[PDB]
Amino acid sequence: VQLVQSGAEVKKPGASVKVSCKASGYTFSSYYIHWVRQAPGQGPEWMAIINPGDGGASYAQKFQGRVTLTRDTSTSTLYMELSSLRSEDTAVYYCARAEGSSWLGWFDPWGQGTLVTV
Amino acid sequence: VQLVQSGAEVKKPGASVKVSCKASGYTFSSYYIHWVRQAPGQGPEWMAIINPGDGGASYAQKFQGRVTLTRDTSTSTLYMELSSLRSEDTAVYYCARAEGSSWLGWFDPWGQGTLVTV
Amino acid sequence: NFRVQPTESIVRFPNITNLCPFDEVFNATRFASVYAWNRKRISNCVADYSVLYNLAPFFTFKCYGVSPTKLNDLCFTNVYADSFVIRGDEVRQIAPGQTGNIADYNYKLPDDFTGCVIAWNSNKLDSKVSGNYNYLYRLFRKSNLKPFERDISTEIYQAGNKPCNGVAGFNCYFPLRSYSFRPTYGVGHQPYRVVVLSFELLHAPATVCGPKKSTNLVKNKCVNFNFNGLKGTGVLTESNKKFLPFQQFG
Amino acid sequence: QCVNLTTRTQLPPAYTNSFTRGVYYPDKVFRSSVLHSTQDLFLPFFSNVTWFHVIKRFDNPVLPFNDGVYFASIEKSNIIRGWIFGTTLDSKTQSLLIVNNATNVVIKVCEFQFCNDPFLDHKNNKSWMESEFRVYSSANNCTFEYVSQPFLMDLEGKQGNFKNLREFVFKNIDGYFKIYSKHTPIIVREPEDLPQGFSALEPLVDLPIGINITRFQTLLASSSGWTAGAAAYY
Amino acid sequence: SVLTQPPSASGTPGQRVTISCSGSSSNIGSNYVYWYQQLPGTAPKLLIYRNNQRPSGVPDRFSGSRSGTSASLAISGLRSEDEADYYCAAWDDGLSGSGWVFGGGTKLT
Amino acid sequence: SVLTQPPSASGTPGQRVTISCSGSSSNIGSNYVYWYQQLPGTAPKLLIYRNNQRPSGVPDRFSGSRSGTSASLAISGLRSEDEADYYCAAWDDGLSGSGWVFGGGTKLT
Ligand SMILES: *[C@@H]1O[C@H](CO)[C@@H](O)[C@H](O)[C@H]1NC(C)=O
Ligand SMILES: *[C@@H]1O[C@H](CO)[C@@H](O)[C@H](O)[C@H]1NC(C)=O
Ligand SMILES: *[C@@H]1O[C@H](CO)[C@@H](O)[C@H](O)[C@H]1NC(C)=O
Ligand SMILES: *[C@@H]1O[C@H](CO)[C@@H](O)[C@H](O)[C@H]1NC(C)=O
Repeated sequence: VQLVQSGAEVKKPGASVKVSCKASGYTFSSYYIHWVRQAPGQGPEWMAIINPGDGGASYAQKFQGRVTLTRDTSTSTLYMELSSLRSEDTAVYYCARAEGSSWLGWFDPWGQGTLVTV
Repeated sequence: VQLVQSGAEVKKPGASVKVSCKASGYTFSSYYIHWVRQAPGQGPEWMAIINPGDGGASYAQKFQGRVTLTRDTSTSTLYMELSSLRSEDTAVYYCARAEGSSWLGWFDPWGQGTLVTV
Repeated sequence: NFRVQPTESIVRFPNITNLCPFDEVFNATRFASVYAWNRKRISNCVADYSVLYNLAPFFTFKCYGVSPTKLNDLCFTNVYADSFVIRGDEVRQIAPGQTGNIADYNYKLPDDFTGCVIAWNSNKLDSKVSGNYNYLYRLFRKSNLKPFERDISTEIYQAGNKPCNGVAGFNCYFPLRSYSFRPTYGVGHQPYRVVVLSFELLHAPATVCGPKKSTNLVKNKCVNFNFNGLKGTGVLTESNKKFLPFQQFG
Repeated sequence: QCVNLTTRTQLPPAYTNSFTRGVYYPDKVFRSSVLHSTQDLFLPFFSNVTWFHVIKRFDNPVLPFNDGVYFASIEKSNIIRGWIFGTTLDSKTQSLLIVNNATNVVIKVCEFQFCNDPFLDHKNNKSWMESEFRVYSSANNCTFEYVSQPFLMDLEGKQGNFKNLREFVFKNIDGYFKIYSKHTPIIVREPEDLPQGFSALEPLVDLPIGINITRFQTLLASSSGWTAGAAAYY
Repeated sequence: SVLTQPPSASGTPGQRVTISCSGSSSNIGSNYVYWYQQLPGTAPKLLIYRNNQRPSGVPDRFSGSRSGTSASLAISGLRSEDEADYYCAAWDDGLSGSGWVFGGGTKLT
Repeated sequence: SVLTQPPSASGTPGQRVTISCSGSSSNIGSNYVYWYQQLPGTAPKLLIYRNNQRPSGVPDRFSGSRSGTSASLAISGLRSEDEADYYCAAWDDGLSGSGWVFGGGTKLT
């Protein structure tokens, strides 16, 4: 009934950084998953919305194609593999939960986030 | 028609001094009084404005709170009190008449002044 | 076919030469407080808003609906003269869309506001050495007011959930607060006299405007110089026909 | 303040044919020694018009206003001072006024502390005097104010040989309020019906209020014993 | 569009101020708004649904509303504990991208 | 502002010498300027009024006028009594304090 993140550190720019958080609690096939990035000293930017099961994905304009996400059901892991890291890509990621079979509405509580710096 | 001053001696550091200069001639209750101090190696700076009667004074930013000002009509003595006297404040204090109920204008001739040293 | 073309040219409607009493609502000695702002629907005379460069520190001169270059040429209808005395820091939040302690509880502007505001320094004029505790503003109220609304009531604010009536004390605060104005205060804290205009080109027929231009008199010439007026060309001569006092044209 | 004068009653008003009255100058664009046709609001020829008479007779009736009204007050005593163009008069909607007392010609179109029937006339009965003077404690919502030349009025009054004849035309078009008048102080006859004759009406004033009015009154200027002069209006 | 926000929100303990997000057309007047408060050192927490009801339960001293293309939140009974950063989130539906856009940044003092 | 003045004004008797006080914005442009003469051993005196006339009586050889954001004083006919120093005074209307910031300090030989 909670989500915890994974540990990481500083990486070289222009490389691939693996980020993940687990998922547990209620049933899995009928609850959408949100991920959102937040920069310190500013407002957060919305990252992605994911449908489990078939693993449907959608991405924003500023991150279309330059970021890759994967998902699974039995192991219940949610991966991104960041590439092309700038000084803009130093922020904290959060993985979330949605209403279920709908991407409009209130946001269920996030995790503890993952900080990434270059 | 002339302004006379008082006397002062060497004072202990970090103390309070009091200067009162008697004024004769023009109207005591309808003339502002400018208080200045003259130091060797520098020029004179304004530090207090005296409105007779209620004693409503508008001190500068560097002279607010540290200066106690009292104006009356019966005794006709303009009380000025300075706190936290150091070696920097050793100067000759002058009290002068003004236009009266108006700040902007020329300056009346000054008194002989009272020298304070620490 | 040949034809003669006119030389100096204009058309003849403007004939005005009217007096316009002003510079007393703009350069007065006594002015209204923050919440005591009064309305003068000015419909008296020409009211030239362009000849205002005698006073140098007119730092607030921006206008949104109209430009100052094309201000005194068109006609407005029911302009409002609203004057109040505030600090210099509150001048920047008079513009619509701003937020502050005066933009929600004392006097607020609509988002479709027509007109602009004129402000200037008045510290030497409005600041005594003992202070001028006569211009006062209200900070506490039950709810935010509508734009163009005046509040006069001085009832004790019930900030807390304790029953008090009349007598102040704990959680019962006085809403009206007097300004502490001194001549030694810095920029933005001095008393600044503020005047704002609201042209409001709606509803009624237009009443307040004036071009007030003039030209010369050159009899019997193929020109059109005509007091900068209403359309129509030709030549101008002397005619001996008689008009009644209310007659204009022929 | 409000007074319960009450005594609301109605009388049958006499009807008299108005022959050729109410012809005024249409526009301020002119011409000489010609004939021209205008499609405007006029008083139709040989029509009929009510006749209200003042004797122990009181009359300030309710009169409906629609697209301009023509008045013809024939009188020597000059009781009539103005007209109130108000439909509610409870200080929520704007009402007109024509009151200029002695020398000040200020006209204030405003909402005062006026009741349903705020009288403005007489004093010690028959004499001509101010409307309880102080009529409002303070101004709350005032709209329009305008001072003009004082109208031709005669002090006190005289009964018989009604010299004064005030013809008025009131119009309200697209917010503009237009007043037309031909003041002819020359008649020595019996009052009776309308006099036979023709006379144009020049404009005097136009006022840009911007409101519409459909209801108006008149401002004729103790319990036992009433003495008043004779008057008539149309 | 961009969801302009005031840089800060002044306040004193024991009074009421309003914090507002001003947006463009088809961003606030079209879809609902979401208010968020970021306590220092903690994960952010939801505080309101669409501004007609409380999600689980909060004292009613905080009131949210919409006006035209803007949203507002009036707060009263201010404490030193509640000094935090306030954010607003909305569905944008703009040209070339329709993500969950956020506001600017404000600080409560 | 600071109202800088040259430290000394070297000159000879019978020669006209000009002293210049450099001001800033909103000090010389709108505010009136005063020239004061400090005498050794006695009280300072009102040397001159606003730059058109004399305080009580002086020859017109003492000249003083402002220009731009600065002020100047030309003194000729120097004698032994004229050996003194001068100061420039102007209203300040500055940020956080509106007292009387005077000029610097000169020296006449
Ligand atoms: C007039 O009579 C009504 C009927 O009761 C009453 O309510 C009202 O107060 C009266 N007004 C005056 C002024 O007598
Ligand atoms: C017109 O006036 C006559 C009086 O001459 C009257 O008998 C008739 O009823 C009036 N007609 C209308 C419609 O009022
Ligand atoms: C006319 O107005 C003046 C205003 O100066 C006033 O003094 C005078 O009493 C007024 N006269 C009246 C109301 O009859
Ligand atoms: C005449 O005026 C006086 C003034 O107080 C008044 O008391 C009296 O009732 C009046 N008489 C008549 C008949 O109006």
